Amino acid sequence: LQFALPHETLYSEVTQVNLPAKSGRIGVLANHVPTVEQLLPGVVEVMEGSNSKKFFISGGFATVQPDSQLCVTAIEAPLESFSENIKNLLAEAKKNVSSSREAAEAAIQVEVLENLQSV
Amino acid sequence: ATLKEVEMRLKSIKNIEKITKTMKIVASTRLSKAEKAKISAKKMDEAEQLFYKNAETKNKELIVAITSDKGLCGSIHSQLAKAVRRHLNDQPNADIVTIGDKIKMQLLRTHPNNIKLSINGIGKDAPTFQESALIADKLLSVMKAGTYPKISIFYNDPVSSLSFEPSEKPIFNAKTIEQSPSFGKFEIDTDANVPRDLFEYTLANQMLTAMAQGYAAEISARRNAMDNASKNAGDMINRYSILYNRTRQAVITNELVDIITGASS
Amino acid sequence: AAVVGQEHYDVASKVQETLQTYKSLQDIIAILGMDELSEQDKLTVERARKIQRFLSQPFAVAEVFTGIPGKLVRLKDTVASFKAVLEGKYDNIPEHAFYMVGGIEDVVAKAEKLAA
Amino acid sequence: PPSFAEQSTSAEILETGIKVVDLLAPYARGGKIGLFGGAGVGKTVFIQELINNIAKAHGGFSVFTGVGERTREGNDLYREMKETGVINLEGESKVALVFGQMNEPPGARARVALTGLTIAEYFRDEEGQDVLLFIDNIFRFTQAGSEVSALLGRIPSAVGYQPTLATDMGLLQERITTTKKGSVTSVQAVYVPADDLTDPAPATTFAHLDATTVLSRGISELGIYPAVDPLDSKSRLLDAAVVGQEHYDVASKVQETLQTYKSLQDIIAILGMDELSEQDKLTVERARKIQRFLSQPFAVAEVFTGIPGKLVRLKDTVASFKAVLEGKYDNIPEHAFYMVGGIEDVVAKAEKLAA
Amino acid sequence: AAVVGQEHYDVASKVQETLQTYKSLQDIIAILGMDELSEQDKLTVERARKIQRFLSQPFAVAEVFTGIPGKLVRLKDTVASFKAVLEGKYDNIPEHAFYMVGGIEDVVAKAEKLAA
Amino acid sequence: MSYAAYLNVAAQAIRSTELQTASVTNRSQTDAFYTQYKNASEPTPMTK
Amino acid sequence: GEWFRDNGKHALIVYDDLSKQAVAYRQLSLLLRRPPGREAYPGDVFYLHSRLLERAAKLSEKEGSGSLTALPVIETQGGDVSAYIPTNVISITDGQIFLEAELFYKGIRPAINVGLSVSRVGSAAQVKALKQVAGSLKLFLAQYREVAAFAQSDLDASTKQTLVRGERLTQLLKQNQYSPLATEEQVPLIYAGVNGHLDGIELSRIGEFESSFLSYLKSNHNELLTEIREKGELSKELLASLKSATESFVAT
Amino acid sequence: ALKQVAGSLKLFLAQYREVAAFAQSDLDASTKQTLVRGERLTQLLKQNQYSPLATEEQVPLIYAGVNGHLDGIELSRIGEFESSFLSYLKSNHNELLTEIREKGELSKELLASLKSATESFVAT
Amino acid sequence: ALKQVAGSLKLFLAQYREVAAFAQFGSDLDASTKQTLVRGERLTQLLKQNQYSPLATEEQVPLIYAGVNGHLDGIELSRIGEFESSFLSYLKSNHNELLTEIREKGELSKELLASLKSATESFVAT
Repeated sequence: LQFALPHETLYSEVTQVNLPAKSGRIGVLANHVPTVEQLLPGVVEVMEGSNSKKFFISGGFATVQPDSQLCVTAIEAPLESFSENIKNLLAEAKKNVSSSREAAEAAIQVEVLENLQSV
Repeated sequence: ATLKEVEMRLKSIKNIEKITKTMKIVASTRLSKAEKAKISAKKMDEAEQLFYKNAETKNKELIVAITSDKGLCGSIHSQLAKAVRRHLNDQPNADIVTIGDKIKMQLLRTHPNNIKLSINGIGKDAPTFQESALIADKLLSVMKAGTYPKISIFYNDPVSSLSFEPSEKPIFNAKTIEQSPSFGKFEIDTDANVPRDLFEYTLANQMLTAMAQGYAAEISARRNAMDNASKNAGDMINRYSILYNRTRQAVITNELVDIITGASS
Repeated sequence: AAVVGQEHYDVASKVQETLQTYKSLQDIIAILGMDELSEQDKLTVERARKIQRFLSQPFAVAEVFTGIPGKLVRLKDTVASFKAVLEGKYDNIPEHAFYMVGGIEDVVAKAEKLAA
Repeated sequence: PPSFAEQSTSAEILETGIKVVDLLAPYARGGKIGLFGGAGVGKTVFIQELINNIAKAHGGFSVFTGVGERTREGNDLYREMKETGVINLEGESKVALVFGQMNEPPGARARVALTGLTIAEYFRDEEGQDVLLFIDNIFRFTQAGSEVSALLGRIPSAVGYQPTLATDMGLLQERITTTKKGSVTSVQAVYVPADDLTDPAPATTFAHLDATTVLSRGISELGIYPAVDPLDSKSRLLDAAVVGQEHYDVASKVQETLQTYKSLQDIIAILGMDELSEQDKLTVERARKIQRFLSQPFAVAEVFTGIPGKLVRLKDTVASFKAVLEGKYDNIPEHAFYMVGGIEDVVAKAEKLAA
Repeated sequence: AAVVGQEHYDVASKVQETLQTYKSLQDIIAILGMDELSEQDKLTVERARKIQRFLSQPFAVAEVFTGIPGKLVRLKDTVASFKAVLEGKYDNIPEHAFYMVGGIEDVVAKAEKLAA
Repeated sequence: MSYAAYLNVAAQAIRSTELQTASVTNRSQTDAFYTQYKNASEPTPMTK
Repeated sequence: GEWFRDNGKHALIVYDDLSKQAVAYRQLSLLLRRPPGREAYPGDVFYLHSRLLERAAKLSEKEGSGSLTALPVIETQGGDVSAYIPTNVISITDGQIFLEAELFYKGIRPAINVGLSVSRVGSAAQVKALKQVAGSLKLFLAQYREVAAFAQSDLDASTKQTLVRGERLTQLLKQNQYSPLATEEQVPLIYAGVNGHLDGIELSRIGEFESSFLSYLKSNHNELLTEIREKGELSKELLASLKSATESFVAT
Repeated sequence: ALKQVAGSLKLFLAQYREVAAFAQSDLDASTKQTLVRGERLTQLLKQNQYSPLATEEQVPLIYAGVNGHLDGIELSRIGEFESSFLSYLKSNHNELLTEIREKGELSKELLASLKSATESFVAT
Repeated sequence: ALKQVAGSLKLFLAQYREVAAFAQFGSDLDASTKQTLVRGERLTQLLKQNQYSPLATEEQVPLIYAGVNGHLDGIELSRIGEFESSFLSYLKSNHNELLTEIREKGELSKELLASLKSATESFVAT
């Protein structure tokens, strides 16, 4: 129902949602204040009573509704059952490109990569 | 109506019916591929535009036109270009960026000095966010996107498989966002150009959704059209087949008489 | 021209070129249909299809087959009528209006009738 | 030919015991059936089946006539017949063989049809039976009649055929018919020159056929035996008023079922069966069971395959396909309906396939 | 091959396959343009057209018709030039440079003479 | 790239031998070209 | 020929060609002023050729079991199988080998149209071993004829694969003149073909493949070849023998 | 009677055939509307063998045909209604059948007299 | 004279039908094909002629030359009609000395090509 990627859409009833907002992590739920927030490149999680399931994400937008529905959008995304050496070898080429407008895009890679390392 | 002719005539139709039936079957599979990109884009349209639902943001106009470079698909480009001129009556001086050539070709002929930018190499595969961001970026770049009073994307919406629909949808620039009637309800924390970005990024997202729907509406059309081509060339084949047998037959008799008469003397 | 005069002569030729073009395209339209024709081509066809229907005429003797009381147009009447159509002075009229009526006056009539 | 007096006033179905045939393209009694298809389709096996089934179920003999025979095939048939025991050197045969091969001259090849027909006409008048007369190939009979005409120095008709072409067929066909004593039904192999149904030959022949039976390469390749095409093989004796309502309605809906399936074959191979409405996917999963139930194991093919063959009495063919159309055997899988007798042979076979 | 050698026979066969392909594709070229083609195909066609022309040749006898001097080509020069053409060692040269000329010498000569 | 695309370089540095089976490798290849138009006549061609 | 047939031996007879025989018969008849029919042939022009070809047969044990096989040649005109004579003869024979200059200029020699060629005898006359590794071959080449026009950018892996077998397979059936292959030399190549051991190899190398495969098989596997030539059938072991020897050559 | 109630019916259907054979394009509620007719009309000509209808029985069917009293009735209930409607007329509007059987003509008198028997059965 | 300016015309007119057949693909044309299309169309048109009006060689020659050397190529197709007579009218009026040389001599000398070259350009500018 409400949590979509441009190629694969995911979730539908929720009891707790954890998001990596623009300014620090936050947690929506049962009844929450209607809010919109840029979603930083970080992990997320869903809830159904006592169910733990965490995803990673590229970034995008979250939007809590007055009618109470939370809508979360990202681009790319299971936790460790998804993303070590695949990250390592890439991190090498990443840091390398930074020393190079072109190398500016690599700056974006350093922060996104360093984050993923912690998982 | 010689035999020589009718034969080769009848061939090139069989050869056409082959191609058209290939076309149909090829589009059908291509519609399967573009079905999944029309659910995953019309879903990212949910989370995005939902914020707007609250701000009820209500709209130098920027019209973006969407089709492809490909012909052979009926009135996809023809009747979208008409709704674009229908709306281009009420503002004769509105800038256009076109995605796909066939629409550009169409408008280039009628509002020749409206268009300022144009994109191509599109309706070949299913569109991806990557494009939708790069075009939005370039719309921001050269086109000066945020600095526009109004922006609307024009695309072909797919109503069924047999029929599509020329459609419009509003992009809401920054400012409007700040003056959102129900924007106060959202405890969104003015830290530097924040509505600008949302615009700059709703232009990309909206455009995608449009492109995804337009392409998947076009594929449906191509399929349906090509299908019917096969039905017609099918029925034609039947006719020419009958005519062929007539000619053959007579060819035999007129050829035979020549001999018979030759023989009596 | 020495007999019918330059205008009647030319209204004829131009009519024929139009019809002959429509004919030349009979194949493409049969397979690809109208959407694949250019712009100039596209017009010619809609115009030819009008000229074609306009060439039809109700006959008094054949009344028990049309239903419509038959009409007799005149030579000067016919040439003018067609000349106007070939100058596109009627392009904005549904093809059906040109079908089975007298002179150009009957076209504007039937088109008003149908536009209601 | 039996005078206008001795005529049958009513058309009537001849039971053959073959499901496909009786259900879809039922045979005229004293009628003429155009049999279509070359080799690789078990033509002769199917023929022998009818000889057996006409002998066994009804109680009438058969006469096989080879018109313009390829001698090779004459040697094959004769052996294959012995091998299948429709011919019984030691016991009794069910079929008399009258061959008139290619090598024989045009006069010979014209008359053989009559030669055989005469023999068959004895079993209908003297012994009052329902006899099968086979003609292979009715076209080459035509051909021969043309050569005879040319040699006799008569002017060729249209497309070089004999001027006599119509009446020549008539004289032949008009002896093949029902009398009050009995009936001669004919199955006649029909070749089609240049694939042209408008060529004088087939044209004038179709003028006498009441039913075509078309075996097909496509049907055999799908493993279906007999390789009768259910859609093409059409009988002009399949009318409600003459086969009854229940028979008709069934057959009608069956073809209709198979029709919708045939056209869906192409969207399935592109978007999958995920592209069908509730009603559409229902009949499709069902039409497979029907196209599988049309196949039938033969008694004559028992020596070749070893599988016990079933003769299906026409009422079974009706009620069986009836119960399927309503959806009474949907929980039953598809390999039960394949190669079985009636509906109760599906029931017993699916209990093997279950536990 | 037993008579003209393998190389001769292979060139001659390939040249033939080329033109045979080019002939087969003339359906798709008419209907869907040159646009809708595989890249190998696009080249095969490119090469087939170049080859069609290289098969023409000014006869001496026919000077009254071409006003072009008669060119005679040696059999080895024929095979060598077609071999070269076939392996793509001439893909850059425009179609017209192969038309109504003698040996590959003349293809190069004309190519430059026209580009001049 | 930009912000509009910010997260399409953060998603395309973060694109670059797994998930890239069709899906993303193609999400990475865009074949667009832009051209500005002046007084009918154009301006010039360039990759998007 | 019948001499050999009648004497428990076997001959084969090539009629090159029957078209011209019919032409000859015609000349005699017209001049004798016998009445002409279609194309000015006498009525018994059929009867002519029937008499001829019906003489070909496999005689039964009681007759010495001798045999006479017939290769009549018939020359079509612009491909016209409906032409009077070709009609007669086609309806006499047990099948046709069909040639086309189109296929010929493609370089496919022999230029045999497979879709049009049939042998009504067929199965029953095939080295069991060859029939073992080729029941698939008519299958594959049938489906390759149906997805052929797809040779012109965005094809799914299934109909992609079908075009992969077809080209190689067709290539495998080219055969320079005068160089006929021993059965035990055919079955390896058709095996490596049908069971997908050529899909890796490029289409131009299929040429030198055959030459080098067979000469290698001769030296390093002359024993399997011998079994094929002698037994005429393929053991479950022989299938793994060949399979292993192929996978070894294909890797190499 | 019939000629009155079948005004031009001929070229209607004859130019209806070339139209419906240009559909397999877009939603055009101009010729789309005229389609709902030509189908119900051909569905209306459908005649089971050995079914000889009398003139007075045909006239009301063409009526509802060219007057479009049956468009709201399902496509698979067209021929079914044919039996239902004659059951309705045979013991009610009996004189309508009788007078068309006597004259063979139609006054404006019998026109409205039947235009009540038609939309009546459309409701009932 | 006619020969000299008719060099290759017949072959070119063939190439023209060639490109015009490829035009039916309605796929975009380049500057080479559009080029020869424009000229072939005008050449075609330049050869049309009314019954009962045979032309002198010296009327034919400059027409052909104007077409071949592409002086007609920037002129509307419907107007090529009026070009013909308007041209000849002017050539008679002014450069009659050429027209009378062509006739008398039947061969365009190098200077006569010059005078004609000039004469045509002149008139095309209107």
